[PDB]
Amino acid sequence: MKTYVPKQVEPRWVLIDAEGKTLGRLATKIATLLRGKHRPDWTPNVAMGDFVVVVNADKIRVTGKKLEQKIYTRYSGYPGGLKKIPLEKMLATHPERVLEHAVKGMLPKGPLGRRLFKRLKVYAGPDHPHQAQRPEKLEV
Amino acid sequence: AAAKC
Amino acid sequence: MKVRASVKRICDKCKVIRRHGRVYVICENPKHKQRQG
Amino acid sequence: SRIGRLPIPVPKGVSVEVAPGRVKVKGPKGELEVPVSPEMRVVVEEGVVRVERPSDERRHKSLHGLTRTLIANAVKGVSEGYSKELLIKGIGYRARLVGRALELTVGFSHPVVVEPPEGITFEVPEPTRVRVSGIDKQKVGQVAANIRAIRKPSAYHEKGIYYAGEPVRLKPGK
Amino acid sequence: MKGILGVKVGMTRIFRDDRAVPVTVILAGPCPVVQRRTPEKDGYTAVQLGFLPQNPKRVNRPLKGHFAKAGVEPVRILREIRDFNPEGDTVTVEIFKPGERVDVTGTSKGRGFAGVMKRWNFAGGPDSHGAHKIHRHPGSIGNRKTPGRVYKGKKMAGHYGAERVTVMNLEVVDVIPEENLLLVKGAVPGPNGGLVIVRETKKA
RNA sequence: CGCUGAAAGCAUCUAAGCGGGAAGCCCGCCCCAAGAUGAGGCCUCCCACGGCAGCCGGUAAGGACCCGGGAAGACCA
RNA sequence: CGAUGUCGGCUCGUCGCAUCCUGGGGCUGAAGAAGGUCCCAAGGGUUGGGCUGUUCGCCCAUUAAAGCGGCACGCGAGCUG
Ligand SMILES: [Mg+2]
Ligand SMILES: [Mg+2]
Ligand SMILES: [Mg+2]
Ligand SMILES: [Mg+2]
Ligand SMILES: [Mg+2]
Ligand SMILES: [Mg+2]
Ligand SMILES: [Mg+2]
Ligand SMILES: [Mg+2]
Ligand SMILES: [Mg+2]
Ligand SMILES: [Mg+2]
Ligand SMILES: [Mg+2]
Ligand SMILES: [Mg+2]
Ligand SMILES: [Mg+2]
Ligand SMILES: [Mg+2]
Ligand SMILES: [Mg+2]
Ligand SMILES: [Mg+2]
Ligand SMILES: [Mg+2]
Ligand SMILES: [Mg+2]
Ligand SMILES: [Mg+2]
Ligand SMILES: [Mg+2]
Ligand SMILES: [Mg+2]
Ligand SMILES: [Mg+2]
Ligand SMILES: [Mg+2]
Ligand SMILES: [Mg+2]
Ligand SMILES: [Mg+2]
Ligand SMILES: [Mg+2]
Ligand SMILES: [Mg+2]
Ligand SMILES: [Mg+2]
Ligand SMILES: [Mg+2]
Ligand SMILES: [Mg+2]
Ligand SMILES: [Mg+2]
Ligand SMILES: [Mg+2]
Ligand SMILES: [Mg+2]
Ligand SMILES: [Mg+2]
Ligand SMILES: [Mg+2]
Ligand SMILES: [Mg+2]
Ligand SMILES: [Mg+2]
Ligand SMILES: [Mg+2]
Ligand SMILES: [Mg+2]
Ligand SMILES: [Mg+2]
Ligand SMILES: [Mg+2]
Ligand SMILES: [Mg+2]
Ligand SMILES: [Mg+2]
Ligand SMILES: [Mg+2]
Ligand SMILES: [Mg+2]
Ligand SMILES: [Mg+2]
Ligand SMILES: [Mg+2]
Ligand SMILES: [Mg+2]
Ligand SMILES: [Mg+2]
Ligand SMILES: [Mg+2]
Ligand SMILES: [Mg+2]
Ligand SMILES: [Mg+2]
Ligand SMILES: [Mg+2]
Ligand SMILES: [Mg+2]
Ligand SMILES: [Mg+2]
Ligand SMILES: [Mg+2]
Ligand SMILES: [Mg+2]
Ligand SMILES: [Mg+2]
Ligand SMILES: [Mg+2]
Ligand SMILES: [Mg+2]
Ligand SMILES: [Mg+2]
Ligand SMILES: [Mg+2]
Ligand SMILES: [Mg+2]
Ligand SMILES: [Mg+2]
Ligand SMILES: [Mg+2]
Ligand SMILES: [Mg+2]
Ligand SMILES: [Mg+2]
Ligand SMILES: [Mg+2]
Ligand SMILES: [Mg+2]
Ligand SMILES: [Mg+2]
Ligand SMILES: [Mg+2]
Ligand SMILES: [Mg+2]
Ligand SMILES: [Mg+2]
Ligand SMILES: [Mg+2]
Ligand SMILES: [Mg+2]
Ligand SMILES: [Mg+2]
Ligand SMILES: [Mg+2]
Ligand SMILES: [Mg+2]
Ligand SMILES: [Mg+2]
Ligand SMILES: [Mg+2]
Ligand SMILES: [Mg+2]
Ligand SMILES: [Mg+2]
Ligand SMILES: [Zn+2]
Repeated sequence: MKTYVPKQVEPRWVLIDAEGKTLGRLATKIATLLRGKHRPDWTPNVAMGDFVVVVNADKIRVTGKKLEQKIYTRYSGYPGGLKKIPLEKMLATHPERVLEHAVKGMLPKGPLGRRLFKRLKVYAGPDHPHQAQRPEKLEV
Repeated sequence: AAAKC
Repeated sequence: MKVRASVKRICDKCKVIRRHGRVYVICENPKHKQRQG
Repeated sequence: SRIGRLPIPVPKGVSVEVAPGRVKVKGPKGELEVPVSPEMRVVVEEGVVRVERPSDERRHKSLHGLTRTLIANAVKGVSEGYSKELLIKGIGYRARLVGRALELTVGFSHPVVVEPPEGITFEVPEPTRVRVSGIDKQKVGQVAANIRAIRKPSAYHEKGIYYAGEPVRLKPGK
Repeated sequence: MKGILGVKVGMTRIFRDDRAVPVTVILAGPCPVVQRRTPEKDGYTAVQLGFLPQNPKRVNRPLKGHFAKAGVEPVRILREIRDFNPEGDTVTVEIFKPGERVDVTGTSKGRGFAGVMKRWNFAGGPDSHGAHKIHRHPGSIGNRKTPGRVYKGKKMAGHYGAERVTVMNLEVVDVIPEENLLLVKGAVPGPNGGLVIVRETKKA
């Protein structure tokens, strides 16, 4: 007998409120859902995880002195092109990148892992435009 | 061609 | 401001305080101001 | 050996109103809100406010004495109010009101005009005496500090803006 | 923030208070408002200006429809002036008064493939003392095994000019409104007959 | 460098909170830039063609080819 | 060692900061002016000549200043020799 492999199913859409949640501990759960390892038919070479919608990403929470000391970094290829942006400056300018960056570093590297990142849709504020897909509110 | 002497 | 690795009281009116993660000596004598560093 | 547990006299008729992390102090001169740790407890008694801490850990002992004074300063602010006096010293140095503003002639090429923020009132009795009056003890001390910095006391001559009661400490220049 | 489209006419100089004033003449007027960008519809504020009337025989149907929605004769050039909401439906040189300071944007003259000396003011090589076929060469472009490569943005030979250049804070010497003429003190990018854009200065 | 202020009846720029403060930092200025595959937005134009998410033609709005050239340019653009 | 071209110069830079200058400070045996000393700060700037192959150094005339270092003592499929 060979191991079961699943046909293609229509994937579940899901919603998570980030407000007051801890950054890394929410990301860890989003990654799992995006990989779809919460499903018993999980298969490592196909995008069959869930689509994850996050509202209130601006209201993510962090411990310690990380608002002023966690430095996101960008290198441009040029002499001196190392850019440092502290967490609060990011939260104040592009607050959704905080949780996107956190989730992306926990996803597999490679083509599939990039596809799975695209199934993540993160919004500052209480609202999201995916009402067409009617995502299911999850608690985590 | 110069030398490594 | 004296900046050194060994900061101590220099006179009896010196005060060792810890502000903002650093050890300072403060004093009515401004020569005695010390920061640890 | 304590400040937190010392109760606060409330004059007639000041009202102290308690709320989550805030106390409101209304009195004859105005209102003040005093943000206070939810780890503390502010207790309204007869003509008296008390503060209690819920442990003997260093943070709770520190917020305790802190919260009590903050409220006591506000109770005093809305009744007696707060003031601080500045003495100008220097041969050509003086100050005058221009409407609500404070104008300092303190030896620069130009005069300095300090304008009063809300709750701050400048009183210039004599050309060498300025008073900063308001209910907020912190704000009054901050504005006063600003004014003094405009021309600090000289290290060598009795010249500049001084606090009242501020000693004159000079050193020899020869 | 006001602006207008124009054409570089040429240089001359005038006399003003017993001084020669180098000027560049610009023909700026008149520019019909063809579309206004609004926060509601476009997310920002700007006025799409027209400039120079065009032979309607050369204006295809997508563009003809665009002019029609404005009731405006077909125009050669469409450029937006950003953050500008003129009152009327036409912009003329009158928006500038003598004494004001303007920013002028044009397309510089194109040097084509340009050497490191013309393009980047490099020193080149010596012309005698044994210099061997390197008189206009750039010299070293790197280090050795560390980093073992050449930086991005490295100054090298390549195309030069025919690029957008803005020269800033130019004095409006005169405005001759009957000819749609603006006179600006100093130099302005590009060749005679080039398209230019005249904005109120951002210098203060 | 301060204000207010405990712990620690005093004191303390600090532990709660608030000010001031560099040619440096972020923005601002100038240029590039949606292959930003996360490929964005606006204005306008054409339009359901014919034959067994595919094919086959003939078309639309448009475009290219070719030509006359150009302070654009190595060719290309 | 079936080869990793070795000094200085030239050219082109780029980085570090233990900072030469310029900006901000504290202390001074800081009157003012000018200095000393330490702290912060790498954004930009950091001259032209005489001698010697020189690196280095000395000298001339200036300068806000005439910094010190890493990059195979940066760079000879870039030049010189
Ligand atoms: Mg099976
Ligand atoms: Mg969580
Ligand atoms: Mg999978
Ligand atoms: Mg999957
Ligand atoms: Mg934090
Ligand atoms: Mg692996
Ligand atoms: Mg000692
Ligand atoms: Mg003391
Ligand atoms: Mg032009
Ligand atoms: Mg243009
Ligand atoms: Mg051109
Ligand atoms: Mg030219
Ligand atoms: Mg050319
Ligand atoms: Mg050249
Ligand atoms: Mg040249
Ligand atoms: Mg050039
Ligand atoms: Mg040369
Ligand atoms: Mg030459
Ligand atoms: Mg020659
Ligand atoms: Mg030779
Ligand atoms: Mg050669
Ligand atoms: Mg030759
Ligand atoms: Mg070369
Ligand atoms: Mg090599
Ligand atoms: Mg080499
Ligand atoms: Mg490398
Ligand atoms: Mg070109
Ligand atoms: Mg340019
Ligand atoms: Mg000028
Ligand atoms: Mg005139
Ligand atoms: Mg005319
Ligand atoms: Mg006290
Ligand atoms: Mg104090
Ligand atoms: Mg604090
Ligand atoms: Mg501050
Ligand atoms: Mg101050
Ligand atoms: Mg552009
Ligand atoms: Mg696109
Ligand atoms: Mg674009
Ligand atoms: Mg894709
Ligand atoms: Mg897509
Ligand atoms: Mg991307
Ligand atoms: Mg898309
Ligand atoms: Mg598009
Ligand atoms: Mg958009
Ligand atoms: Mg084409
Ligand atoms: Mg040609
Ligand atoms: Mg061509
Ligand atoms: Mg050809
Ligand atoms: Mg050709
Ligand atoms: Mg061709
Ligand atoms: Mg060998
Ligand atoms: Mg061999
Ligand atoms: Mg070999
Ligand atoms: Mg060999
Ligand atoms: Mg170097
Ligand atoms: Mg340092
Ligand atoms: Mg300095
Ligand atoms: Mg200084
Ligand atoms: Mg002095
Ligand atoms: Mg002296
Ligand atoms: Mg000093
Ligand atoms: Mg110091
Ligand atoms: Mg620097
Ligand atoms: Mg020299
Ligand atoms: Mg000679
Ligand atoms: Mg020589
Ligand atoms: Mg020498
Ligand atoms: Mg020697
Ligand atoms: Mg000197
Ligand atoms: Mg100097
Ligand atoms: Mg070498
Ligand atoms: Mg060297
Ligand atoms: Mg070499
Ligand atoms: Mg050679
Ligand atoms: Mg050599
Ligand atoms: Mg080599
Ligand atoms: Mg070689
Ligand atoms: Mg080479
Ligand atoms: Mg080689
Ligand atoms: Mg020889
Ligand atoms: Mg020889
Ligand atoms: Zn002392």
